[PDB]
Formats: sequence, C-alpha cells, structure tokens
Amino acid sequence: NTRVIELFDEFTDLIRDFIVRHEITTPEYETIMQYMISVGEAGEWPLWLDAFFETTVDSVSYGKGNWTSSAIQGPFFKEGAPLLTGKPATLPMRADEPGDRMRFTGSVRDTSGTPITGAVIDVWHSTNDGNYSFFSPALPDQYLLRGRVVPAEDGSIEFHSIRPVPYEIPKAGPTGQLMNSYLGRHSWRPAHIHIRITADGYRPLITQLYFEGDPYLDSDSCSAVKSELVLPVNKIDIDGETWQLVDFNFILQHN
Amino acid sequence: ANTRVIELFDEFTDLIRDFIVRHEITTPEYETIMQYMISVGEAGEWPLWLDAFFETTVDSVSYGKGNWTSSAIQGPFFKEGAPLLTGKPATLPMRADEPGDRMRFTGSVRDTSGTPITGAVIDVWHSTNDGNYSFFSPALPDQYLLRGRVVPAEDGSIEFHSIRPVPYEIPKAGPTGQLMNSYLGRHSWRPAHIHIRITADGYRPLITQLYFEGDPYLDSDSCSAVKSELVLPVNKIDIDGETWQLVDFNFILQHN
Ligand SMILES: Oc1cc(Cl)cc(Cl)c1O
Ligand SMILES: [Fe+3]
Repeated sequence: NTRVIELFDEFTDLIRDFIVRHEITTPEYETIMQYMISVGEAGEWPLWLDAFFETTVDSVSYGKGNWTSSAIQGPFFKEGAPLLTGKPATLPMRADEPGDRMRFTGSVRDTSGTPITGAVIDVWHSTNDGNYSFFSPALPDQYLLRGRVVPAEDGSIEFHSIRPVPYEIPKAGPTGQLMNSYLGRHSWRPAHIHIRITADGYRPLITQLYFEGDPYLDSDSCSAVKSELVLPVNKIDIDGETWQLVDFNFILQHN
Repeated sequence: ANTRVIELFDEFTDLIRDFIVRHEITTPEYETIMQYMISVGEAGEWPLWLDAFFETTVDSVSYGKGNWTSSAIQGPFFKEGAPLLTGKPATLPMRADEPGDRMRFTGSVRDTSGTPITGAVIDVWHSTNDGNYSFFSPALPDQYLLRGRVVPAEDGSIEFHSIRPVPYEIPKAGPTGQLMNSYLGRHSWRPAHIHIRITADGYRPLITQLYFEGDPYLDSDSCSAVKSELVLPVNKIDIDGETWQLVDFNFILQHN
C-alpha cells in the first residue's frame, strides 16, 4: 500500500516520460494495447515477463557473490517431485530414450567448504525432443526427467539422465512473434538443466546450468545466462551410446 | 522488424530493468505484479487500465493546441456504427424511463476561418447515470444505447437531446478499481462527460470530451483528462413543467 504508492507513481512518471520523449502516436499506442491483450489472451504473461525481466528480479532478491549463481525459476517448474535412490541414480525416462546419454557429478558445500548433508536437490529439463515434462500434448503429466536428489554424507552428488538441447519459445505465440518477427531475432534458449536446492538453516538456491559451445549462449531468449554457469563437456563414446559427463560444485546460503 | 520497435523496446527493457534494480523489486513483489497483470487481462480491463493511466499523455503529444477545439482522450468505450439520429428533436437512443435529467445540447462545427462544415458527422457517446456504457457492461445489452450520430444543418448548427451525464466511478471490484481505491487510497470517479468525435472530408478528425461547470470532480479526474476550454456552463430552464439542461459548444475543425 505505501510501497505500491511509491513504485506505482515512480513507474507512471517513467512510462509517461517514455511516451513524451518518443512522441508515441495513437496508432502506436493502440498497437501496444492490442499486443498486451494478445499476451493475456494466450497465457504468456509469466512466459513474457520471465523471458525479459526475471533474470533481473533474481539478481536483486537473492544476491550477486560467491553464492553459486541464481537463475530464473521458469514456467515448467516441478512441485512434489519424486525421491531417487536408484542404482547409478537415473532420472525417470521413457524407455529407448533418444538423445545423448549424460552424467552429472557434483557437490553441496558452503562458505567454509563443509558439506551440508541436510540438502535436497530438485532437477528438471527438456527432452532431446525439445519438450518439458507435465505440459505438452506429446507427454504424459507424469514425472519425467524431473526429481529430488539427496547428497551423500560426505557431500557429493551424482545423477544420470540424458543431454538436454536448446528449446525455442513458440515461433507463433505473441512472445515468439516479438522475438522472431517484430524484433527480428530468435526465440531459442541455450540447452540447460534446471536445479533447485533446499535445506534447514540455508537460503534456497534456484538456477540452471548450460553447456560449452552452446550456440545460443551469447543470445538467451530469457537472458538467464551467466559465465559461472556454463559447464565443461567431456565427450566419451561408451560405444553404441556416446556419453557426456559434467561436474558442478553448488555452494549455498547460510540463513 | 521495425527499428522503431527495435530501438524503443530495447530502451524500454533497459528502463524497466533499471527500475527493478533501483527499487529492489522482490520476487514476491514481481509475482504480485505478474498476477495483477493477469487479473487485468481477465477482467478484460486493459483498455480501461491503459487509457486511465496513460491516454492523457499520448493525447498531449499527438494533437496540438491552437484556435481549434481542444482534443481529449477517447477512452475505451467508443463503438463504431452508431445510428444516424434524425428527428424533430434528435435524441440518443435510450431505454424506456432512462434515469436522469433531460439535457439539450446545442452548438456548431466550423473551420479555423468561421465557415460552417456541413459535411461533419458528430458521434456522441456517454454512460448511463448508473455508471455503464453500452457494449461494455454485462448490465447493458449490446445495442446502441446513449450513442448516436448527429449532422449539422445547412448553416452549421448541431442539436441533440439526451439524459444528463453524471460522475462515473470505475468499478471498485475490478483490477483497475482496486489499484486506484484500495492500493493507492485514491478515488476512481471521472466527472460527467459527453464523448465526441467529429469527422469531415477535408478536415482532421477531432476526438474530445465535454465537461460540466461545477462538476464535483473537475479537479480530481481519476483519469486526468479534463481541460478548462472543455468545461461547459450549464443553464437550467423549465419548459412544460420540465427541468431541461442547456449546454452549448462551438466546435472548430482544422483543415486536412
Ligand atoms: O472515457 C473514459 C475513459 C476512461 Cl480511461 C474511463 C472512463 Cl470511466 C471513461 O468514461
Ligand atoms: Fe527450461
């Protein structure tokens, strides 16, 4: 209420000032209004807002230091994921899964460098097909390439899955329309894998990890890229199946 | 890809991002913002919302002051295709026993040089006293009520009749209403206004609004669309034991 008065008026002055400086004409104004009505008539608001701004909303709420870097949450988020204690600890995947086989390896330590046994690491990512879990007419609503993973008591974590590939935001919806058509660019996101991490007495982390030589690194449609988060790739041909091995050392909050 | 859009949008994103940073806009603040947006769309309230907070500004950069009638914001309640009012005393279509004081509006349309523009067509629209515009209220049918078109006579005079508008209040229940009332501790009343559009071959179309002298809300328009050259004196008159309100205004169009 007093906070919204502050921002709202500060916001207002700013847009008005934009209209005045750029002499926004009526047809223009009307084209914006129609456009916004679009975005809402589809369901792309969270899509649209997260794609341009949440990278910034994250660089403020969490912070910007040796905390291992934060990345956008993203509409695709998994709630109530399944616990995993598998043999080499695979993620749930439809049999004879296309895509490169992938192995992630890493840790959960803090400031000091001592493991935080009480951690819970939630992971999710798209198919090689370019479709996420739950929501796509081509996929069941059932937990696939999503899950919750506990670290070892020394800290270390590991899981198997498949190698994600760059997803493009629909070339056809208002957001894509903007990225592709009117702005004349691309709506591709670099191949990434999502991560959340919970604990007792630690601030939660939410982020992504990308890959080296990812074509859309230096042009993420959602601007969620940092340097600290681009992973080194180890190409190993366990023959028939070719493998991709990756490492990461997640550090955390501290309440 | 328009460079207009390219250059503008880019600056726009920089602006908004600096804003987030300058004001330490938090995740739960951001989620509230996003949620409010969604709610605005669902109330189908984007035109009401943008015109309210911004049309004034676009209007002020997109048509001049000078010796022609001042423009003012169109707002979200215009509809094309209102009927030609033809008649012994033209009257806006109205429901039976429509609440409110008979008003009679007189005036004319001329050019910046005094010539009557007999080719003008004047659209007029306003709300009901109950505070509703036809085509934009589930409480009114999608028919032309309090909307119509008037033409000048060979000599330039316009004349129509109608109920008298009264101050309108953007609905407190809706997203916009919440914003203004609850969140900003401000009201959401506009003052009584007649909406006008005049078009005519040869001339630049005029979209303006007319207000009433003494209106409780002149100095407090929620939408901030009032202009003094646009404030009509009202003249109370009795005819056949009838409290008519006279309101007169002389429009001047620009050439082109
Ligand atoms: O012409 C109007 C414009 C806006 Cl924004 C709001 C109302 Cl209530 C109007 O009557
Ligand atoms: Fe993703």
